Amino acid sequence: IVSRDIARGYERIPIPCVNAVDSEPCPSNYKYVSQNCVTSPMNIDRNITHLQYCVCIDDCSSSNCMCGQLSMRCWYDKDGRLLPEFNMAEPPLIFECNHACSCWRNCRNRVVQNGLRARLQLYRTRDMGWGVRSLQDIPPGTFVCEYVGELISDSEADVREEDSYLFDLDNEVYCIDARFYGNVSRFINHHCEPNLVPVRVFMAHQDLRFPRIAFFSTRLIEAGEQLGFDYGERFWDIKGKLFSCRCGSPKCRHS
Amino acid sequence: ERIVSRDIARGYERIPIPCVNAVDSEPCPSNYKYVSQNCVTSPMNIDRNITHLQYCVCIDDCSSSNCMCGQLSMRCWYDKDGRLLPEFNMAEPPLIFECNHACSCWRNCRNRVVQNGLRARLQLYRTRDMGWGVRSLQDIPPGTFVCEYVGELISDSEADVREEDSYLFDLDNKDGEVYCIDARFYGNVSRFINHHCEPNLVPVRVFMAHQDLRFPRIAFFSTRLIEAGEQLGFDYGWDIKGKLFSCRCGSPKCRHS
Ligand SMILES: Nc1ncnc2c1ncn2[C@@H]1O[C@H](CSCC[C@H](N)C(=O)O)[C@@H](O)[C@H]1O
Ligand SMILES: Nc1ncnc2c1ncn2[C@@H]1O[C@H](CSCC[C@H](N)C(=O)O)[C@@H](O)[C@H]1O
Ligand SMILES: [Zn+2]
Ligand SMILES: [Zn+2]
Ligand SMILES: [Zn+2]
Ligand SMILES: [Zn+2]
Ligand SMILES: [Zn+2]
Ligand SMILES: [Zn+2]
Ligand SMILES: [Zn+2]
Ligand SMILES: [Zn+2]
Repeated sequence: IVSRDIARGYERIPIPCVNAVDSEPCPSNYKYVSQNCVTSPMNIDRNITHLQYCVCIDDCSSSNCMCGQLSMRCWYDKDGRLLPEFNMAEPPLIFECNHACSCWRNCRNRVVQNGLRARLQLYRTRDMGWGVRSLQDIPPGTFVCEYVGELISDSEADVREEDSYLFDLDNEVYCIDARFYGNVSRFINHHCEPNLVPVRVFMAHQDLRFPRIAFFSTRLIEAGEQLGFDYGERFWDIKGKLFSCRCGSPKCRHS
Repeated sequence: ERIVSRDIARGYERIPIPCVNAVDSEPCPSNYKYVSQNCVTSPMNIDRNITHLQYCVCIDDCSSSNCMCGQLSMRCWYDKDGRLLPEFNMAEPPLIFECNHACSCWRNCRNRVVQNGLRARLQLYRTRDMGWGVRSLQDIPPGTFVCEYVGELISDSEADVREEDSYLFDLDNKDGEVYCIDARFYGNVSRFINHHCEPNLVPVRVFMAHQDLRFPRIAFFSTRLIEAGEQLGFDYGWDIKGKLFSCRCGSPKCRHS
């Protein structure tokens, strides 16, 4: 146990680092931030009046939920999991309820905002360096963790030498560079049959340039499984020239 | 006794704050929006550049005097239970710099208190002769963080044109430019705290996740033991409003009676 909790206790649960392959110490070239941060001034519309909100007097589980309507439909169930209706292959924007809404803090449409609740562990992989794995069975359609880091412009992103920790938001483009600041997500490797899917979300602000990226389970993840998502194409078109996917799956497109 | 609301905070706080009425027939106040955190309507440019943060490199629980954060606040004024030391100057309180996400230390170090939230058992209640008030339901040790004064961030320009100024609080006194918190349209339990000439609460300026020195946050600490059932109060600032409203705190030394 090279680290008992890489998050210095900021998260709800501890995320320990372990190594039983090589003799590398707990990674420490970065700053663990549990929430997104900015260096450059990024003007985000935190005008409260500009918030779309709902006036529900239920637990926002009726279809009168404005917040639910904005997201086409409240996609959450009673256990805070996605409905089987949820389009995994082309996910919609989700608008969770916010401090502007009339409803209570425990209504159905508050999930990603509550934080990560899963048991994760940073561990050393045989062939990919560091990786993240669950220590517990994860039901399908469960919110695992948020992709968090630094907010940068496409301008800023192109001049960045190290681009291995980036994530394109909307296509003007903004980015998250998890290189210098990030959370557990920065250590998640790629996979061609992924058990994780990114979903764009809005909570306390609805500035549509700056969605937050939540990973949901695409299937059951068994305790001990390593997480993975599809990095996309720009990665494996250039970086694929140098590296190569070693997901170890029958349908590896970038082997 | 009518429990007119089981929790005025819709569960945003760590504990529920219920409203009760056992004097007149007024329903739970509702011309405002309970926000647990400070908000802005107008764009207020606050420096949330992470690199602009002063931070510490403690590897302890920030209880050594090497604590940069502690140094900035002259001294970590907190004890192990998160209460102020008896050394704390009640009559002239310093700026406090709590530890932030930039620091090297853990989230449970000594110098994180106001940031953790309100933990005490409070209750919005109807007073006989002051309208609404806030009351503790439990003994409060002296030097305990009670609640934060929270609302809308507005300029002195904006504040002067505001008709209703009963819910204001001056932050950055002079320094060329002054900002305010107007708890009128958005606020928390603090907006209901009445004045008192022998106050059991004191405001203390604090910095946590940002150190933009125009925009301190205002934390109330207990100046003494508050017994379960006592109403809270602080000294407002009467300067003008006192030109007809006469204080009914009901203390022997009421200066605005
Ligand atoms: N499925 C995969 N197969 C091979 N290399 C991968 C991979 N997913 C990520 N990587 C490598 O991971 C690098 C950094 S991103 C992930 C962090 C890295 N695993 C670490 O040890 O900290 C990339 O440069 C990429 O080459
Ligand atoms: N010591 C005091 N005696 C009487 N009224 C007071 C008081 N301190 C504050 N108030 C009243 O509190 C008003 C608004 S601020 C606090 C809210 C107030 N308790 C309410 O009835 O909602 C002031 O305008 C003033 O009239
Ligand atoms: Zn809701
Ligand atoms: Zn709703
Ligand atoms: Zn809502
Ligand atoms: Zn592959
Ligand atoms: Zn600290
Ligand atoms: Zn320190
Ligand atoms: Zn510190
Ligand atoms: Zn008085």
